[PDB]
Amino acid sequence: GDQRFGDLVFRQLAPNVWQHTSYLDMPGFGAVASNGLIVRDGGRVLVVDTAWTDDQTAQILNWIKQEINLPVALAVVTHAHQDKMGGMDALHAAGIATYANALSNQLAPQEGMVAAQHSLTFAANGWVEPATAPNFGPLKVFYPGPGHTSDNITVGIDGTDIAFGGCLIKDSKAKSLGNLGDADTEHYAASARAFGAAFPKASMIVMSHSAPDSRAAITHTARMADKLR
Ligand SMILES: Cn1c(=O)cc(CP(=O)(O)O)c2ccc(N3CCCC3)cc21
Ligand SMILES: Cn1c(=O)cc(CP(=O)(O)O)c2ccc(N3CCCC3)cc21
Ligand SMILES: [Zn+2]
Ligand SMILES: [Zn+2]
Repeated sequence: GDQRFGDLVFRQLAPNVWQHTSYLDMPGFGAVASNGLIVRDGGRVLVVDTAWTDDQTAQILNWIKQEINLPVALAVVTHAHQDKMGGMDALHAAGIATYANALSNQLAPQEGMVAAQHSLTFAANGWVEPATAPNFGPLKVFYPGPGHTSDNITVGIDGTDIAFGGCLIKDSKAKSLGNLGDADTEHYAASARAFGAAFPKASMIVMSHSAPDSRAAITHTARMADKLR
């Protein structure tokens, strides 16, 4: 069920949830996938992560207009790297309210990214403070601790068995933890397990750069990360 639209792919995961996929040519790697989510909540649409670029992100909004034809209320981004935040200006151009971890907004300018308009803060138990994430509805946002990056956040969709760990979680067949340049190797394993414990009923774990996987993706990530302590 891959639906093509311009240079992006959309896959329905649940009645009100789609995966968006965009591609960037990376030296030595070919055309690399980056995934995010689109959630319909009543008369509005919510987006998790931008595409790699503004032009790709504008495509996501065009697909939404064509397939759903409801306004995009807000977008949240999972960390300050090009794959998840590279299209922030396309959301601003569209008048969409944007949210990121406060640390993601602090890091974004130096990473050559546009900061979100709103900063998220987190309770002691990792769950987003609702006063910083107003109107999020079925989007449940969780800071699991540092891993792929210090700012990485994760999201579950209430009324579904879907959770998304962004770049924190690797696929169950991965041979690498990937980008360790900005990673917290001492805390990585605990952060991966904290994500699994936050969404214990999630059976469909959306991957950052590959097709959806099982909870084995969380287990495999944490076991690889245990090796770096
Ligand atoms: C090279 N590179 C980069 O320079 C940057 C990314 C983005 P992030 O650090 O994963 O946020 C990247 C993402 C995926 C990726 N591939 C996945 C399968 C093979 C390589 C490469 C990436
Ligand atoms: C190899 N690899 C991979 O196999 C996978 C990733 C993506 P993730 O970090 O696991 O989400 C990846 C990301 C960045 C990267 N490098 C950036 C500079 C050189 C390579 C490599 C990655
Ligand atoms: Zn990243
Ligand atoms: Zn990644």
